Parts: sequence; structure tokens; C-alpha cells
Amino acid sequence: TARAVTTCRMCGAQDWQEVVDFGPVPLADSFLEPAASYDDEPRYPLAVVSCRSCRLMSLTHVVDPEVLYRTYPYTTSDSETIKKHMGHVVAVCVERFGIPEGSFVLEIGSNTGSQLKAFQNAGMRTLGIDPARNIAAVANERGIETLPEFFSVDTAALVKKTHGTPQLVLGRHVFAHIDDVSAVAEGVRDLLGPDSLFAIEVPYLVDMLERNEFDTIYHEHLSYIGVGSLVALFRRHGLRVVDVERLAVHGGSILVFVGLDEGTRATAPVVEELIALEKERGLYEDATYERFARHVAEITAELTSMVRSLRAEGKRIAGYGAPAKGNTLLNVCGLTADDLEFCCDTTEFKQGLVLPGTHIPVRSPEYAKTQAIDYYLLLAWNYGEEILAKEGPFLADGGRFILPNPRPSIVPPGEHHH
Ligand SMILES: Cc1cn([C@H]2C[C@H](O)[C@@H](COP(=O)(O)OP(=O)(O)O)O2)c(=O)[nH]c1=O
Ligand SMILES: [Zn+2]
Repeated sequence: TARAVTTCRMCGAQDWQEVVDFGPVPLADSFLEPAASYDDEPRYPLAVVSCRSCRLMSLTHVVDPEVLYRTYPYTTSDSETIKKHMGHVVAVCVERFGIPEGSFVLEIGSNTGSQLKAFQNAGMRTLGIDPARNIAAVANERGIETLPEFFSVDTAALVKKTHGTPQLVLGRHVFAHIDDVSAVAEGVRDLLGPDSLFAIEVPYLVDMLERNEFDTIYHEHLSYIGVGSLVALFRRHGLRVVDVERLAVHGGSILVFVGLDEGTRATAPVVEELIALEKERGLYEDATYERFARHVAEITAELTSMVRSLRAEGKRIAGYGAPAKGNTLLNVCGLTADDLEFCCDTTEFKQGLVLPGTHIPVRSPEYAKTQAIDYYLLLAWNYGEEILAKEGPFLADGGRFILPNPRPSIVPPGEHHH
């Protein structure tokens, strides 16, 4: 079972507004083998609360990290989207702060090591940290040195002793996936030199709220982060937020840069601008999160209505992709195998399995091309541009997509958008 949240991860306060509660829900990355019975399927409470002090949005509970990340499965290769995105992260980091060739770059949650490989091609020394022993060994086999550890003050000391001081410490997602964020911040304080940088990429709370991206809520994502809440945290551990760039990836993200409070790196104007923006858009006002909760109910309702309306007309519907967020969407909407006859997915592990809760079967794309599907529910909507670029034939035949946000809509639209 999962441990309930008491004090706030970032600022330490305990003043929680209730925003939305989806009740007990199965884990989004727990894909099941097909069976007659699913009675013993575990379910955990999924609900979010907003810290009135610093306005971090957090899940009400925390599912054991030994269950989640110690045996993660993860695709070798990746989207052309990701490959280019990884190369952009390198460019931003290296060029914006003039990191010389031969510099040392440490990555937390380094995974198979594709991101580190990009830094090596840019002429850098690297080292990975990832507690998934199965995946750490893969990266290690490929020639990308990776310590099978959790990041902490202790691991930071080990890195410094064996590999020296890093110019750049990188953490993607790992930041919104870790509960003890103080421990990470503390380990970073010890490890950074006077001019070193800590960079983290997470989904941006502003983007989430304005686009009603409620499906991005699942148990792996403990935190939903704005800049204000990070400043609040890093204040308490002798660190200063120095720069931020907004990114389109993952439905709207921010790449945040952090240095030592008394270090070389000057704070850019963008940091305070994004804090001024967060105030202006109502992140510190209860109304905004009641409005968000209302939008969820409206979208949930009309999206189920839309699906069942089409199925009543005899139109066949399926899912495109089987990402974690799809499993939130489908469970919250209460859709079954009677509603979506399958979900196509490129990941080989997932093919032949069944979705958590809904128990909708996952199939390969080559099977999907045999079927005469009328509508595809675009569960992997954050990869919309890549997917629509290659699905010309489907579109030409009269096929359509159902996009779930910012409001439910049908692609293609009835008229050309100028
Ligand atoms: C881009 C793309 C993704 N997918 C699927 C494969 C993965 O299971 C899933 C990717 O989502 P996932 O890796 O779960 O999270 P994120 O959306 O943050 O990457 O989408 C396809 O099936 N076809 C595609 O063309
Ligand atoms: Zn807080």
C-alpha cells in the first residue's frame, strides 16, 4: 500500500486545497497478461492537492518506489521526436552557459543512456545514475558508464571522489517522480562547483492547467511543478534558480537551471517573469483549481458521451498508443473493451498484453492496419505532430482522430485552419 502525504515536499507547509479526486485507480504502467479473472488487481488512491503556501500540486499518496522504478521496462531506440529533443537539450545546456569540450556531465535517471550519448557526441565526459539495475546494466553494456544507485548525499560524495566535480547535473522526470526532493537538493549542494549547474526538465503546471491535461496525473508523477515552488525549495538548500526555457515536449514542459546561491551564475530576468506570469494566471487562487476540477468533469463526461454516441451509430473505435496517461484517461472515463476494441502500440513488451483496469487489449500497428477502424482515440496526443505526419493513408480513407485536449475535438476539422 501507499503512504499518505503529510507535509509539503517543496516548502514544508501543511495547508492543502483539495482539487480533484479520481478515487482508487490501478497503476498506469502495470500492464497485465490477459485472463478470465482480474479480481486481484491492485488499486491505489489517485487525487491531487494544492499547497496554499508555495502552490506545488501533489498527489495525496505516494506508491512505494521499490514497486515502480526497480524493474522498469524501457524501449531501446526512440521517436524522431525524442532524438531531436535530446539533441536540443544538449545544445541549450552547452551553448547558453558556454560549457567547454571535455567537461563532466552527470545524469540522474539516465536510463538506457541515450541522453548521455548525445553529450558524448558533443565532446563531453559523462556518468549515469539509475537505480533500475536491469536498465543500468544495458547502458553499461553499450559503453555508457552508469552507477546502479539512487541519487542522494551519499551517492554525490561517491561521484565526486571517483569522477570529480561535474559542470552540469541533469535530471529529467526523475524530479517529479522523487518524493524526498530535499535529499536531492542537498546532494546537489555538495556536488556543484562555483559555476556548475543543476538542470531539470518537468511538465509545467501552467501548461497543464490551461490545457486541462488531467490524464498526465498518475501515480508515478508525485509532483506537478511551477517555478515558484522550485524557488521555494531551492531557497532552503543554498541554491538559486538562474534560468528557465519553456519546451513543447510532454504537453508543455520547463527546463530549469539551478546554481549555488553564492556561485558564478547570475539570475536571468526570465525567472521572475515566469513567477509574475504564474501569479497573473491565478496559480495562487483557489478559484483556478475549482475551475480546473470543473473542466475535468466536463471533458470526462463529453468524451465518454462522444465515444458511446459513435459506437451507437455502429462506428468502430480504438486507441492510438498505450501510454501511461491513456490509462488515467480511460479509467477516469470508465471506458471498456465494449467502447475501445483495442489499443495499437509500437512497444513490443506491451503487444499482446491488456490495459490496467479497463482491460482493453493492446495490439501491434500491423494488426491495426488490417482492421477497418473509423475513429482513433489519440492517447499519445503529445506525439500528435509525428503521428499525423505518417498517418496520411488513414486520413485519406476517411479515418478520424479524437483529440482529448484542450477540449475534445475531431481531427481532421471541418474547415481548414488558417
Ligand atoms: C509516437 C508513438 C508512440 N506510441 C506509443 C508507444 C509508447 O507506449 C507510448 C509513449 O508514451 P510513454 O512512453 O508511456 O510516455 P510519454 O508519452 O511521456 O513518452 O506511445 C505509438 O504506439 N506510436 C507512435 O507513433
Ligand atoms: Zn509547499
